[PDB]
Amino acid sequence: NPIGLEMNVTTAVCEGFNIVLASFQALYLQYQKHHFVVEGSEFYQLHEFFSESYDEVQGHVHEIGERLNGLGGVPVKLAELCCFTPEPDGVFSCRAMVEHDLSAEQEIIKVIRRQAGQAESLGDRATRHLYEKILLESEDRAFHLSHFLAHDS
Amino acid sequence: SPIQTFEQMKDNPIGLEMNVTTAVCEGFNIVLASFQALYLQYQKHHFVVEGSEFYQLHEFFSESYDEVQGHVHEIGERLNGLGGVPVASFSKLAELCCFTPEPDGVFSCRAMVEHDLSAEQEIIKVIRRQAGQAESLGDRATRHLYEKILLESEDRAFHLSHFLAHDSLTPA
Amino acid sequence: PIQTFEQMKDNPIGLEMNVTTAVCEGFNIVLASFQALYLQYQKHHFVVEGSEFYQLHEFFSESYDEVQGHVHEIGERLNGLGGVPVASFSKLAELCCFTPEPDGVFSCRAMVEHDLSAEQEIIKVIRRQAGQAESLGDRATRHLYEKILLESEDRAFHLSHFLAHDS
Amino acid sequence: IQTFEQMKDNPIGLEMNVTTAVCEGFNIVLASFQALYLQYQKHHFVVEGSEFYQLHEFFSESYDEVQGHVHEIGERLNGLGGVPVASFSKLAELCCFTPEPDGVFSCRAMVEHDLSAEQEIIKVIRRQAGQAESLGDRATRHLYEKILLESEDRAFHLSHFLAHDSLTPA
Amino acid sequence: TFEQMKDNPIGLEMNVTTAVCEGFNIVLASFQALYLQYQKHHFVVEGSEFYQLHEFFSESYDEVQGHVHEIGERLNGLGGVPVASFSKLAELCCFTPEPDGVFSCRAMVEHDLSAEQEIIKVIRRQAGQAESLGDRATRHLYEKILLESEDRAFHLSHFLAHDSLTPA
Amino acid sequence: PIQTFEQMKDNPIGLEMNVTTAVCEGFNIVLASFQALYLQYQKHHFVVEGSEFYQLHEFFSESYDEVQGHVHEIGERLNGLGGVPVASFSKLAELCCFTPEPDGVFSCRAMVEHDLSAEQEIIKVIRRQAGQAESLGDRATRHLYEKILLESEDRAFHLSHFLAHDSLTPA
Amino acid sequence: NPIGLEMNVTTAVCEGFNIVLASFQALYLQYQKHHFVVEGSEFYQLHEFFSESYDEVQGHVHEIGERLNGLGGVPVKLAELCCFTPEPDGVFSCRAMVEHDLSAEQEIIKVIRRQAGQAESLGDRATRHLYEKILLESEDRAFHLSHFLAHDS
Amino acid sequence: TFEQMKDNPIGLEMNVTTAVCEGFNIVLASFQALYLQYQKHHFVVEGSEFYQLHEFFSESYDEVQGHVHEIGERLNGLGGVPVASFSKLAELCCFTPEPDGVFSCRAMVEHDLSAEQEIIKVIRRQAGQAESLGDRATRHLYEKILLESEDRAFHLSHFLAHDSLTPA
Amino acid sequence: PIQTFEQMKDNPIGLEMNVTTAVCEGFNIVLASFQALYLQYQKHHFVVEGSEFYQLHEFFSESYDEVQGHVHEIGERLNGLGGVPVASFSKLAELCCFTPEPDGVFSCRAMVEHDLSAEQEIIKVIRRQAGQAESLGDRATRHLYEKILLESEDRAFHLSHFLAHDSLTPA
Amino acid sequence: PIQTFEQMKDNPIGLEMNVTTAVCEGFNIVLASFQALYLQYQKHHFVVEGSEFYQLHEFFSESYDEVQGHVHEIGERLNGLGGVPVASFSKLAELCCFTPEPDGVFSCRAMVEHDLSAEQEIIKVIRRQAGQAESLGDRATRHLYEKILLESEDRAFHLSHFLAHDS
Amino acid sequence: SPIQTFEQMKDNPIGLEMNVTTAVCEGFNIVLASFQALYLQYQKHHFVVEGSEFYQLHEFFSESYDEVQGHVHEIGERLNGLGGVPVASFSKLAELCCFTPEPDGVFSCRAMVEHDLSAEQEIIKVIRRQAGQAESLGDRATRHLYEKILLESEDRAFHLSHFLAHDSLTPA
Amino acid sequence: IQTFEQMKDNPIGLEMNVTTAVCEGFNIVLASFQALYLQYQKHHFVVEGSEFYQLHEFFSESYDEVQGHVHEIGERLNGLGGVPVASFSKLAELCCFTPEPDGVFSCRAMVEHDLSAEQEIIKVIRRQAGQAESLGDRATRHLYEKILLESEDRAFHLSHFLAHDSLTPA
Ligand SMILES: [Fe+3]
Ligand SMILES: [Fe+3]
Ligand SMILES: [Fe+3]
Ligand SMILES: [Fe+3]
Ligand SMILES: [Fe+3]
Ligand SMILES: [Fe+3]
Ligand SMILES: [Fe+3]
Ligand SMILES: [Fe+3]
Ligand SMILES: [Fe+3]
Ligand SMILES: [Fe+3]
Ligand SMILES: [Fe+3]
Ligand SMILES: [Fe+3]
Ligand SMILES: [Fe+3]
Ligand SMILES: [Fe+3]
Ligand SMILES: [Fe+3]
Ligand SMILES: [Fe+3]
Ligand SMILES: [Fe+3]
Ligand SMILES: [Fe+3]
Ligand SMILES: [Fe+3]
Ligand SMILES: [Fe+3]
Ligand SMILES: [Fe+3]
Ligand SMILES: [Fe+3]
Ligand SMILES: [Fe+3]
Ligand SMILES: [Fe+3]
Ligand SMILES: [Zn+2]
Ligand SMILES: [Zn+2]
Ligand SMILES: [Zn+2]
Ligand SMILES: [Zn+2]
Ligand SMILES: [Zn+2]
Ligand SMILES: [Zn+2]
Ligand SMILES: [Zn+2]
Ligand SMILES: [Zn+2]
Ligand SMILES: [Zn+2]
Ligand SMILES: [Zn+2]
Ligand SMILES: [Zn+2]
Ligand SMILES: [Zn+2]
Ligand SMILES: [Zn+2]
Ligand SMILES: [Zn+2]
Ligand SMILES: [Zn+2]
Ligand SMILES: [Zn+2]
Ligand SMILES: [Zn+2]
Ligand SMILES: [Zn+2]
Ligand SMILES: [Zn+2]
Ligand SMILES: [Zn+2]
Ligand SMILES: [Zn+2]
Ligand SMILES: [Zn+2]
Repeated sequence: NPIGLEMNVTTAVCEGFNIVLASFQALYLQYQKHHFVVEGSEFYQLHEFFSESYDEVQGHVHEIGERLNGLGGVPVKLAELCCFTPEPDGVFSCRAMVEHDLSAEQEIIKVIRRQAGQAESLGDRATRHLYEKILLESEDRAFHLSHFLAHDS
Repeated sequence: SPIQTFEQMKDNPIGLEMNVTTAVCEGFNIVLASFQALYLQYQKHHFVVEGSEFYQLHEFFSESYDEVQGHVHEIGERLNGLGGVPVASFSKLAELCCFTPEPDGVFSCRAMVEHDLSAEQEIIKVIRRQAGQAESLGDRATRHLYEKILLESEDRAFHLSHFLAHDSLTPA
Repeated sequence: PIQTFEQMKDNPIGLEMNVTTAVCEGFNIVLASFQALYLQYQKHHFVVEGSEFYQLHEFFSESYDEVQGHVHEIGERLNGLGGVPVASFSKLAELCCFTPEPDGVFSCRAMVEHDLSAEQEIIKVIRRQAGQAESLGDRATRHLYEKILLESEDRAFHLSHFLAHDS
Repeated sequence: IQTFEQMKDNPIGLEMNVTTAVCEGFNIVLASFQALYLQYQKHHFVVEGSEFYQLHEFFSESYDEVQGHVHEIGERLNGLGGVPVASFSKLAELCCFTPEPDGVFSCRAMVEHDLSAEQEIIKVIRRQAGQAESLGDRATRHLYEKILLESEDRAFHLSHFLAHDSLTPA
Repeated sequence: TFEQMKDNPIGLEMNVTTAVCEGFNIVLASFQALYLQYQKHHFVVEGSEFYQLHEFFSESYDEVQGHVHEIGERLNGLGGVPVASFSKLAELCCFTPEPDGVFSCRAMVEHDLSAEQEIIKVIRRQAGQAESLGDRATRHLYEKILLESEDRAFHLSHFLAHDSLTPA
Repeated sequence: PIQTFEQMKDNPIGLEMNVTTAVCEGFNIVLASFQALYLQYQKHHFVVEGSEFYQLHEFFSESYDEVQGHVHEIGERLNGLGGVPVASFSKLAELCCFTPEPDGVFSCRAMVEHDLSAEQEIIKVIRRQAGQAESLGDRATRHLYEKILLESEDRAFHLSHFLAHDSLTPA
Repeated sequence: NPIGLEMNVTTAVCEGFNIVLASFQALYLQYQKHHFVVEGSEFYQLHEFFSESYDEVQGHVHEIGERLNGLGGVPVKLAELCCFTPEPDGVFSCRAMVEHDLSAEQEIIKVIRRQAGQAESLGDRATRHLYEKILLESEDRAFHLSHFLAHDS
Repeated sequence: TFEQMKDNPIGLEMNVTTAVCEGFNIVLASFQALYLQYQKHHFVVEGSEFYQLHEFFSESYDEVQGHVHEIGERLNGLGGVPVASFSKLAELCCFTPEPDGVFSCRAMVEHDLSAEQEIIKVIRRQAGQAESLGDRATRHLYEKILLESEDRAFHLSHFLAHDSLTPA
Repeated sequence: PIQTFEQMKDNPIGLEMNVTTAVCEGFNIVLASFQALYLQYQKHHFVVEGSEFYQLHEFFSESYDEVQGHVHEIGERLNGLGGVPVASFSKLAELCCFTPEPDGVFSCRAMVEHDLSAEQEIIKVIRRQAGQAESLGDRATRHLYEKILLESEDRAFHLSHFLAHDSLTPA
Repeated sequence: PIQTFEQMKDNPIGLEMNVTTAVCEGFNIVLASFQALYLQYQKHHFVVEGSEFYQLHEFFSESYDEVQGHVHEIGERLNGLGGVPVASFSKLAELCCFTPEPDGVFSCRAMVEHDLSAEQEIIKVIRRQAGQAESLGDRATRHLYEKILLESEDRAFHLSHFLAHDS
Repeated sequence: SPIQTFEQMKDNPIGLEMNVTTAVCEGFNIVLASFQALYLQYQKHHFVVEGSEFYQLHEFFSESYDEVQGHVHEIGERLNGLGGVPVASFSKLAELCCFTPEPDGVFSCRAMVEHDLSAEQEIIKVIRRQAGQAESLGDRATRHLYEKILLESEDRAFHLSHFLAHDSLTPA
Repeated sequence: IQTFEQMKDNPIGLEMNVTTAVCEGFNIVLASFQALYLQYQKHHFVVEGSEFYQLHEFFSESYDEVQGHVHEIGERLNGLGGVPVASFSKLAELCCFTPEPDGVFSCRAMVEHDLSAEQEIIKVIRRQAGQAESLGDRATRHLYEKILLESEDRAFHLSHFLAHDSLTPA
């Protein structure tokens, strides 16, 4: 390790980095599928939102991956280590599309929080910090999805 | 310690006289107050709208509060230029408001579109009367600025009325 | 009147006059169709309203800009080949591929369907004229036709999504 | 729903007494500007000769300017509650000037034709802007004066295109 | 309505969302007052150095509006309601806004500095609260706003320093 | 000279020379005033110094290019309306509405005051010419005149703001 | 189908669209992993190249996907329908990284060519055309990889 | 070396790569000659309409250089060697370049038009060849270059038309 | 006037007033010539018309803003070197190196030729002042003078190119 | 000399003078270190050559620009808190975290290793000063420290890849 | 039909005389020819380089052929301005070339870097002698343009020499 | 490999007779400009007062200008085959002027200090540019004249910053 962190903590943080990376990759490809297949009266809204969300989540991926390899691990079984349940096959309701996306982001929020706690416990600040950086934007995306799901028109 | 208290103006560096800069200045203050209230309302709507069309309303409300903030900015800069004092207190900003601001709380998307629409209309009438005043009194620049603010705020009210039409790709 | 809308003139790229005449009256057919579709999209941008009025406002406007691009392409290529593009209202109306929507405000539903029908009737002539231009050996024209066709098909796709029964 | 004769209410506080007049003036102006847009586009397409590049680019820039004019006037027109003209029947009926017949004409000829169209659209615009002022609608009078400014500029540039001067000696 | 909270899509309990959303509302109200004041100062500033203060006040009220918008979006997302009317924005504002009327540029800079200081205190404390209840993203947003607010205070103090090219 | 100065020719937009003569005379005098104002603002961008040297450096530059943009608008429209714009040194000298600053460097305050006075008398000339153009039915001239008026009134605002007896220093 | 193509050909082209989409997705994620994990003396070169290549290949993906859903199918088993062999786990030689990438792009080139032939046979031009559009750039990427693999310095 | 071919990373046989790479070399040589000529014309053009031809010649030689670079990169990728020296670039060029010296603008436009026409013929034919041997990407690149070359010829012919604002 | 024209003051870069006086005189005359050239190019952007109206429209505009950029460089450097730049109408009139075009619209060819002659005599003045600045050891003045020379020589090239007896028409 | 490099002055944000003094001499330590590292990266950009000389030319240059950003941040924050930043060569040299590379051209290998060692010695002080500033309640300073630290760690990562044994 | 044959000039619209514009013009033609050859060589190198560092050489060669093309452009525009005729034939472009162009074929990366380097050097000496000539004869602008072309081409040769140094992170 | 005394060969065709001299002049100029960059940066950091914003932004823009100067001169210096100065020992030894001592000084004082530094760096630049001309190296003489132009401009602007004039009356 080339930053002075003990092996102890680098393994433990790369562990969670691969969990969140697999989950974020699943989220990215599912948002991509949604961007592809949405139709209906509000489709355009969703058409853009999904495209703005996957372009967002992959960002997460890359820097996790870039810093994951940085700490001495190997970035990602993408099916094994993913924290949430991926979308089944076929095109669903647009409403269930955003419901699935909602819950996926919620569970990745949770594991990101736990990993930030672990990184803080053992004295590696930057990882905790970056987890917080992603956490704010993913919470924001959850806000916007639930706004999509509100019973109003 | 104030050097130019609210209801006390001075001179203007343009060559106008105070038979009409005073009139145009407190005609400006009304529109400034109501436009500030409308900007705050559009910002709250940007914040809290939800539902089927919520993305459309989100972005439209941000666009519109930026437009009205630009109106506020130029009205205030010109008002200070001609010798007036702009309103800033919540007290007077609530007093001089030409329309009734929306009460606090989340409304249905339709309800806030209606509130916004008639707020716009009631500011449009103030603006037209003040443009007529500025024309009668020989102040060209104020009437002309009023007229272009008028044009694009009428455009804003057009788009607002368009969101309220009873039509859609849905069966409703 | 130096040249009129039936006299065909030579081309500076080395094509024979038969393929010139054929490809160019096809050009003018689908250009008149594209201009009619452009103006339909434009006034639809003007008159659309309702719950989803922002989405369609944007979509209509982008569509009439892209069809304007198509029209400039076909017109420049058409004169370059030695023809003369259509511009009169009467001729334009006549050679339009589809029946334009009658003036007056229609429902947003009906407007979307009018646009999608106009685009499919234009896609028909584009496919056909592409087959033609390929048979006559006009490769650059065929290539142009293919581009215009693909993005017209994509517009048909986004119309198809606008009219789906969901939410 | 609404056809090209019946009018809808306006959400701005203007009376249909004024709306009807300003929107029919608007429709005349829109038909005129659409005819000029098509003419300038054809001119960009078919122009050729020694000064071909100048006229190519000038024709294209002015057709996009008049295009902008039609979007502006059309969106305002709909705002008042009227219905804009679109099909070729009523665009030919309601057009201010006589459009150029089909076929590629001389450089001189179609520059002059554009001057003709611009001049008489200017006539309509100015006097119906006076009308708009009389009706108490300031916003459309202002919009009219901006459009009149830009079209008078276009007429100036065409006017200079057809001046009797050149670097080619007399 | 006001004085009410709905649910949450990120998994925080209402014990934490109510408490942090009240502080968002307070900070948003004071930031809106500071935005209006910075705008008034950009309008009415004049004198020897008036262009400096012109540009600084404009920059500052746009930064403050950015803070306001981020806090408002996050506040509604957390299930609260942002304040918008003048009555509660005057009530809940942590500092006393400048009374109406034109003040001299120096007094304007002093008012802005002390307003920034009080809002900094409120921000620090609500950030501490947010940290104790386990809301880390709120905490992070508060700290970003706090850093840039502290720099705004730095620049105001620099404007207030007793030094010049003039022998004053 | 194929078209002599004071010889106005036909316009291609349908105005009559009774209005074009007057509005081109007005255009030429405000053009001369603005061409002198451009050079004075530019001279101030050159020679200004002092404790507030930076602010007025950039203010004078921005004002001189605003004034010279006014110049292009007025000149292009004027020649569009048959007339000929002023370009001769003596001509502008003649037709300057204000007195240009005498030569040499002055105190920055005196320079701001000179610029303000030049602005203000151009204000008066512009308003009188706008009234003229309105009465004679030339709407576009009056409209351009109006936004020239708006931005130059803003410039005069900023100048007098420079002139206020206030500062972070004692005064 | 909303463009006038018979069901006959739409099914047949969506078939190959999912093959090439799964292959391109595997290629994209593998180029991403390479962008993550490359080290050595020339790493920077590869560091950027991989990032410029995956951003490229995903482009392919999206428009395939956007037009796939367009023809009436459902876009993507990503492991099942992929035409080439994905990378095994761990960080390999940088040379074998680009060798694996080389062969992956070669085989997707081949199936793209066959799908273009099929689309041409049955009269749908735009698909054949788009396959050609992607084919040129993927051939170019193969050129650049083999250039990376040349025995010279 | 010249007159040699190596392997291929995209799976075409040398029966097709040799044959299409020879035509790439021919088209690249003629395009380099046309680029040099358009540049010389941009340099030496003068007269009544000289600014039009100035800008057109510059635009045209940059378009032709784009064609040259795309063909060269694809040619090396296919396993061939691009031509670069003056001897073989003068040999393999399909048209006769303009002799040295300044010509009148009209003769320059005529030379450029006929050069574009001959290169169009060569391009069409090598595109047909490429199609028959199953090289589709080469075919597509050739057709793009052909479309924009045909438009260059269109604009040259427009410059050569007998019409003007002058009564000439 | 706190600093009178023809009264040069101390420079903060270490030159002696023997060289600054001469180079500021030269700067002022080339500044006056370029300030007249800017106005003449601008007048040509205004009043030009004909069959080649478009080309010279944009050429005259680009040339006048190039010339006025020369003006800013020269003026800022001049006041940096103690002197004061010319701004008075009569002053520029005096110190114009060429004869400005008489008033009224001329044929476009005559206007191009007037601009070319103005350019050429500014060429001569610039070269003489560059030799002066070099002999007296002022390298930066001479260097700026040299690129002014380069771009104005390019402008003269383009003007004479306009003047060639050649076209797609018969001549 | 109004204020000198030991007199500390009040802060306008409401912090107590103890945390001011502590956080600000930490600021000056790591700012002097950052400036030394910046100049080392700059002359390495100057003097690097070899087979991979383009990669390193670019990397060195981007690194000395990013460290310049760090230095501006720390200096502005440091004066704002009430301290005075270091600028003299003697003081800068003394308070530099690491031993700067001695003048003269070194191998690209050795230069990369010198830079990576300087960055690790600076990361040490950044981590430590972040812990400090957090203990004293200076939250904005701690946040700044965290940003600077993370991207310094990323630079250490790209150095680590430059020195790997591959190809 | 040529109106100004290669070795036949005319007048220059600047006020120079033909004792030195002729000299500077065919001094310009040499550098134009060699710079055109170098641009073609750099383009071929952009095309055909491969190997360990091939990305670096790829982009560097494109950068450098753009730089030398800019040199060619300004030399040619100024040459036509002062009354000369620019070289364009392959015949004369090969004749007047100051250095020997690389023979056709793919070389090792090192070999083409060496060819490029010494081509640059041999053009640098031509450029310096021509700058001295232009200075002696009183043509300032040509010498100054020569000097800035000189500066950035010396920079190009610096970077070239840097690629050739016997150093690297590899054990070689 | 190469230390700060021995010189390497240049690939441009200049002789070490010239290279040694121009590179030691270069190193003097580089040390001077690095000292001025650090000074301008400190000035941007610690400036305050009534005109604080002016000097803030001016100091920062000029420190980036002198920064550009050091990149330019350093890359050319290495090009000749010399070795650039970097550590604080030789930057303090070889610097043209006396750097400002530590601590925040008056506005007047450090504007004047910057004027001092600029003036004497101008001295060095001009006479050693004359030297560069005598040696037959035209490119570095040209580069020197551009840097001299920009630094004389900076000296002008500082000079005007300290003029005895203000809108605050006397
Ligand atoms: Fe690693
Ligand atoms: Fe799992
Ligand atoms: Fe005021
Ligand atoms: Fe009220
Ligand atoms: Fe034709
Ligand atoms: Fe029909
Ligand atoms: Fe309507
Ligand atoms: Fe009619
Ligand atoms: Fe909510
Ligand atoms: Fe309160
Ligand atoms: Fe005229
Ligand atoms: Fe007078
Ligand atoms: Fe579908
Ligand atoms: Fe498989
Ligand atoms: Fe190869
Ligand atoms: Fe041949
Ligand atoms: Fe001075
Ligand atoms: Fe004279
Ligand atoms: Fe301080
Ligand atoms: Fe130390
Ligand atoms: Fe010539
Ligand atoms: Fe030779
Ligand atoms: Fe070296
Ligand atoms: Fe020393
Ligand atoms: Zn990366
Ligand atoms: Zn949002
Ligand atoms: Zn403002
Ligand atoms: Zn709209
Ligand atoms: Zn076109
Ligand atoms: Zn889409
Ligand atoms: Zn064209
Ligand atoms: Zn619109
Ligand atoms: Zn938002
Ligand atoms: Zn103009
Ligand atoms: Zn014009
Ligand atoms: Zn998409
Ligand atoms: Zn490449
Ligand atoms: Zn390339
Ligand atoms: Zn300046
Ligand atoms: Zn300046
Ligand atoms: Zn470099
Ligand atoms: Zn700063
Ligand atoms: Zn990286
Ligand atoms: Zn050129
Ligand atoms: Zn700052
Ligand atoms: Zn560099």
